[PDB]
Amino acid sequence: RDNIQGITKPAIRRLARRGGVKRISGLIYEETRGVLKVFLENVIRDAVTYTEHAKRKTVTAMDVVYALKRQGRTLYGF
Amino acid sequence: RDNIQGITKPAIRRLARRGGVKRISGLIYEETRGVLKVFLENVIRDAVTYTEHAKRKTVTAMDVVYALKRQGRTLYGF
Amino acid sequence: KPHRYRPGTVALREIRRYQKSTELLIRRQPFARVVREICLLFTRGVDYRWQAMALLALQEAAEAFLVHLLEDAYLCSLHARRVTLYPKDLQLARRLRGLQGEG
Amino acid sequence: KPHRYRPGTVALREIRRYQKSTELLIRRQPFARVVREICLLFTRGVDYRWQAMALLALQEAAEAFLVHLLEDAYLCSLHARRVTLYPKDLQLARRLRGLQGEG
Amino acid sequence: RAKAKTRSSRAGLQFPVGRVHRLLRKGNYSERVGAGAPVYLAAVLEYLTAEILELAGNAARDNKKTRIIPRHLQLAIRNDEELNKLLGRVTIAQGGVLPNIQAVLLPK
Amino acid sequence: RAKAKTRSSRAGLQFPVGRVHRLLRKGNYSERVGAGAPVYLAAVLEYLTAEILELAGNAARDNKKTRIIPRHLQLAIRNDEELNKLLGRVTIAQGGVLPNIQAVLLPK
Amino acid sequence: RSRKESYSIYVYKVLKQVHPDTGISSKAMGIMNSFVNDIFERIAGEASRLAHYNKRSTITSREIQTAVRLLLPGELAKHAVSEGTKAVTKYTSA
Amino acid sequence: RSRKESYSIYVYKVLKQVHPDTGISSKAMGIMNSFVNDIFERIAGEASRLAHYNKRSTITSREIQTAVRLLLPGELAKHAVSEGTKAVTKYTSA
Amino acid sequence: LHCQIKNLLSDEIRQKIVLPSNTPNVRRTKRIRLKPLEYWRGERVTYTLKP
Amino acid sequence: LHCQIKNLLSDEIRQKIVLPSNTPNVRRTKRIRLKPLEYWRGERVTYTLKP
DNA sequence: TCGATGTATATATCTGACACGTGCCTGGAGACTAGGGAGTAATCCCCTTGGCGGTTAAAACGCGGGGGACAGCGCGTACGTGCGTTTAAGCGGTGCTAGAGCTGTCTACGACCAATTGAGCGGCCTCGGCACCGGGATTCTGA
DNA sequence: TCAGAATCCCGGTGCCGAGGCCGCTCAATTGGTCGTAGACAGCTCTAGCACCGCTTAAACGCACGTACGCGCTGTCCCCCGCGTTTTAACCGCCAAGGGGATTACTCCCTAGTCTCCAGGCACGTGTCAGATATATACATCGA
Repeated sequence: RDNIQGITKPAIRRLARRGGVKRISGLIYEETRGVLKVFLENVIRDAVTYTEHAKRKTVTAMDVVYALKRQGRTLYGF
Repeated sequence: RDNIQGITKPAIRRLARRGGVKRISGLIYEETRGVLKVFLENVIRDAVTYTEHAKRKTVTAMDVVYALKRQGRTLYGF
Repeated sequence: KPHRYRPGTVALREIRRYQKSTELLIRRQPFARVVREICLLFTRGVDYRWQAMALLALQEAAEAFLVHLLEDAYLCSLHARRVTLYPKDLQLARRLRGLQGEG
Repeated sequence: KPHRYRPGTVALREIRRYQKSTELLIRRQPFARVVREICLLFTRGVDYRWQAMALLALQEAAEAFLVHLLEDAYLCSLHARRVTLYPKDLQLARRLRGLQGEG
Repeated sequence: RAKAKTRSSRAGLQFPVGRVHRLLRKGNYSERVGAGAPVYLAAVLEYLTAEILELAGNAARDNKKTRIIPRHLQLAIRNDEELNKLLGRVTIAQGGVLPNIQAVLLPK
Repeated sequence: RAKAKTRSSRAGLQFPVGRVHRLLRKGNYSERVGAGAPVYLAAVLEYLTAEILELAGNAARDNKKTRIIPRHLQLAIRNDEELNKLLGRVTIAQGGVLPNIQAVLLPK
Repeated sequence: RSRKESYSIYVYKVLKQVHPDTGISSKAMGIMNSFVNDIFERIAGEASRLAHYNKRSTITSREIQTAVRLLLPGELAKHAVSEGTKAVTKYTSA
Repeated sequence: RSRKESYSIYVYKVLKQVHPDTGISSKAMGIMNSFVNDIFERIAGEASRLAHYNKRSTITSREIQTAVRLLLPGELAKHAVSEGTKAVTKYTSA
Repeated sequence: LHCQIKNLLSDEIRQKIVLPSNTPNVRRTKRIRLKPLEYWRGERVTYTLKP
Repeated sequence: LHCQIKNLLSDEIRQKIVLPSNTPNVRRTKRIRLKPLEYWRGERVTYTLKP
């Protein structure tokens, strides 16, 4: 019932076959979870400070684009 | 003479030993030359564009730092 | 007598399918749950008004970042001349990402 | 009847030397000539003056950049479990650099 | 009073110039903005958008789509070498990835 | 009139809040730069300079030298978490590379 | 009843200068709006640090020209300087 | 011979404030001056972006709080923000 | 100026460099169009420079 | 505040984390000092946060 | 395992790039507008609930076999290396000169003013791509 | 090699963002002006930009030699794959209610202006650190 376990291994396999991989070890199903978790921590830790400076109890997509720009991987469309 | 071979092979060898290489194939003596050449052609064009904007007929140590800082690999002490 | 296909090869059919379909690949609700976990982890337990279109923006961004690093790891493992994949390949590619993957 | 010792091991002494020393590793005059070879290629042939401080700074930047990418290539080849080095290792490492060394 | 005119039409262009000069002088980049700056901006921006839309339409005509999907923009960006260098650190929402397969994964 | 007393001495610190506010005037970051913000900048720069020079002096003591050559600076910034994360894009003039060997390289 | 601004009509016009026959999605429109805003602020930041580097409070077309020379790769700069110089010779007629 | 700008007196002052016993090379002096100039311009650019994002044309300490929380990683930023709050409570008392 | 006709022939001397076609009332820039051009081993501008 | 004494003990529970020593008239910050901490498999701040 | 043997880790001294003195300003400290920023504020509008119920598109499990992955060994190879001439380059100094910085002094030129006007938000509406559904074309896999 | 099962066009069909489309009213835009940033002149030191000898670390080189990568069982194991069986997220949808972008207002408290004035900033000198001798534990290969 862990929230981190909500990322399912066929969806992990879905992104894997999006990346186009022949075979995968089963070990990766938590390693990708940890990588995604620390990346989400990296962007959310800045996004909450962004909306904290905005002094609102919301989180807009502009804040996420600013957080990705501060991470250095800027995003379009929003 | 041809001057592209000025960056000689034991310079690459001692740079490898500072990088900590046990053994190295001999083909690298031109591959390092190529990657150093394209790195130089990256930085020096922007540097001379900087000096050109100053209309300066010399190259100044601040300008190359501005070029690499724009390139994203910054350097202090100059 | 029934008989079915070789391993790997019909998964490449799904690979060619997914490289043609540009949609999201993560179920929205577990992803929203797991990021609400992190904002509870940073807002001293309180929750914030998560804008719904911002959620799918972050969903797509994390998906693109993850498939990028994934194929990077598969490329380094194929440089190691083995057709499958290991977490050590991801570990090397994470290490050979620089601080771009860390901010 | 003189006797010999093993290869490679004393090169590690040179590794420990060059890690302890922080000076340059490239000769001044050939590097100056090859870097004055490029303003021929960019300033329409008519060359420019320089600064010797600028020469030292570009020297240090090129040395640090090259040694960093070099040890990156060495460790990525060591991921392939072979202690020696090949230029294809550098091809992977520069390929798994992203848009950083090239802008 | 003399009849005025838009300075973009005096430049004969389609991107606005008074608007982007308002963007510049209040966007707080420097203090003094010369008159020749935002016309040069509008010129290079019109060229860049014409470039990306020309490649986008050349992508979209292959799938016979009248409207332009973000997948078309993604394929046009990552298919051209030049603008991909400009947009290396940029990603696209719902753009997907290219058809890009390693060589030796295919069998005999 | 008044007695000679600077704002940084009124701050009781060792970094010039007037010169910093002069930079914020000239550097074109806002049209109005507030009161306490250059105070905050001089404060955090004082702290960060303390952070680098503490480990710098520690490395210089461990190599027993009067002045600090930037080898100590390079060894100091690359022996923590945050400053290495702060200065990932930064290289050092005459700082060299760390003593750093791999595990498989050691024979027996 | 709030007023914002964007470039979507300008994107629609420059669509007609290349493709007078095709349509456009709004997702692509937001991509384009983000794109022009990003490249605008990027080149403006480069121009600001450039003018800071030569102690000039003024910014002319020369600064933008050197900025797109240093920032844009390849023949994009070659066509961009021709576009800009042609546009300023067009505008300086009046 | 007109004027040159550095922070070298302040670098030496904070050096003796932390270590009254040792010295510094001029190479390290230039390293430190360039370091604090880079850190200052980076945090000032982030502060300008931040004040741009909520249309506060002023910039006060409150932008700097979120700015140094944004740029500096973790407990480094924690000690820095406590240092800055302590200094502004010192200054606002005076 | 006219060197795009020369540089295209200088690029024909074999590899995948998309020549821009010609259609009226379109923008249709004279920017020469390239292969995706993998960079870690690719070619460079050695023949599109003006002497 | 005083949690640095607790967080140091929270980190003492088989790792190389340099606690800062104590000497008068020096700055000697309370900034916790770390191993170089390889990042791709490293630990994180899971126990130096205020609940 | 014990021993020669080329290291580098001590040690004495002997010059030469640095840190405090020092006039000297030129950039920093007091007084006071005024007009953007904090604060209130009610108000519509998205979003977070908890629900439905269908549902189906996904997760778990077993087999299953097949096809990679170390594994180690056989073994030609090519780079390591250290002596042996060799070279050129980083040394010293030496005009020198063209070009980087410093004032000067005008002169074109961007902010800061009234006043229209057109263009981008706001329903709106065909409406036509187009997502979607049935159906009939293609191309992997053993016998 | 080729049924046969999995996929790529092909015609139809509701449908719902969407691209003009009308209104509209808030910033561009003309005029002009006014201090003023800088363009240009010109002058003056100065740092590469060439020169000369010198001497010393590099440059093949090669002779063993040794790791090292094809390759081959091999084996085993683990993992597509695939069918079956749960199963739970997803999708309209009600509703709700409540926080949050307002605009409106309404003070308040930080940039300019001016006037003193003094701590950073270009010039000198006694150094500790690089440099040069012993010497020495000390790793590194014989058998």
